[PDB]
Amino acid sequence: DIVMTQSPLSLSVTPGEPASISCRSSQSLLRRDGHNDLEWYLQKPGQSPQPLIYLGSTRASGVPDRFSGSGSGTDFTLKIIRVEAEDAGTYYCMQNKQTPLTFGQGTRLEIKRTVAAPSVFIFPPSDEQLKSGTASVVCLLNNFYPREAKVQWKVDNALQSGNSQESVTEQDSKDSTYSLSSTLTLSKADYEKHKVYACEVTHQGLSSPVTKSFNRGEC
Amino acid sequence: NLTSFDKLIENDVITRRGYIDQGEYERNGYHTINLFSPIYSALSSKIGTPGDLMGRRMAFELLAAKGYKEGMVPYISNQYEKEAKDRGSKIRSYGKEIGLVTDDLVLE
Amino acid sequence: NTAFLQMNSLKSDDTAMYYCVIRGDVYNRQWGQGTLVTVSSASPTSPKVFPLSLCSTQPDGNVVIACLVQGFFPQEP
Repeated sequence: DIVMTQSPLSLSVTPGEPASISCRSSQSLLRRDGHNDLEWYLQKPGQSPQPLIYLGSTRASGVPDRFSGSGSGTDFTLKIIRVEAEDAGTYYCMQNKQTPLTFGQGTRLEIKRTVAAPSVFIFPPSDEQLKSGTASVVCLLNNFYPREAKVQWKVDNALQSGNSQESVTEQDSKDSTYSLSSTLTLSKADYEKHKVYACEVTHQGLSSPVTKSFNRGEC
Repeated sequence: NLTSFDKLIENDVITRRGYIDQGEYERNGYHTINLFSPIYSALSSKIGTPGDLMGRRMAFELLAAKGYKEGMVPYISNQYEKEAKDRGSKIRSYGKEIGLVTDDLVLE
Repeated sequence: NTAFLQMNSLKSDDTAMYYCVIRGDVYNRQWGQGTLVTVSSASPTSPKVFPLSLCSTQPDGNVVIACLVQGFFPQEP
């Protein structure tokens, strides 16, 4: 009923930078206890977003000065006085009294780190999987900042799509650098058709894509 | 330049009779040394590895010139590796620092 | 000390990260962990554990070993 909305949706901010977000109200702010309906939230890896400032006009105890819960009335004001590498996530404002819990649009936060060159650790497919009629070439990329990258599974220098895709972790706790892994899924009939298997990943950190190739029957 | 015998040692010439190979004698290879095929080359690497064929030939020549205890074993034993490392020539291999002994060093 | 949620006529769109939460109270606002409900007629499938080894050359100062699992239906932990 009490619709909560957020204008920003995604942004990259360096640590120690002030960020401000405002959430508005479309209906009465009355709650079960009478306080304002809004409850601030911050998404954390491995879990759901956690509450930041509930009751709207009351700043929750134990919340640092970074998050400001001074918003009162229909309009609200939340700040991020300093940014931490572990504060990356999406921010929700929502009403918690009535039936239709209306969450804000959400503002995902990503931490701005320096571009790094990932390392390559390829793994030849195990012969046990070959006995199952399928194949899996593992091409590993580690601890790189720019998550935006494209992976090409060129089988005998021929890119294939729709069966083999990529897997990228989130920002690391130690250095907030993503890691990428892609697996080439090929049937045994297609596996015997093709001899050399190559992994190609186009990454901004990479000056040129690094490709490792395995001849069929290496294992 | 090969106008006389003495220049043969200078220009590092090896006869074709037993070493017909025109490629490379890869390291860690089952390479023997022919008896009647002359190797006029006194070639030694200014860096601390002499190779295979030159390595074996120089080791046998040193064993001829000097005994087994001094000569041959000092040529290939890293015996002077501690003294080479003391003089310098530091190097890191397999994630650990280690000395490097060079042909000129063992010759000296 | 329990609350009930009843789900009927399950469909693939119903797969979600379901959260029961406590509201309207200043004495209790601990954030719940929720539950994972995956809606698909496929039975859970044991993963195919493939112990991949670094057959190629290893890093200079480190040894890299990877564990690969495939063909497991349920994504819960």
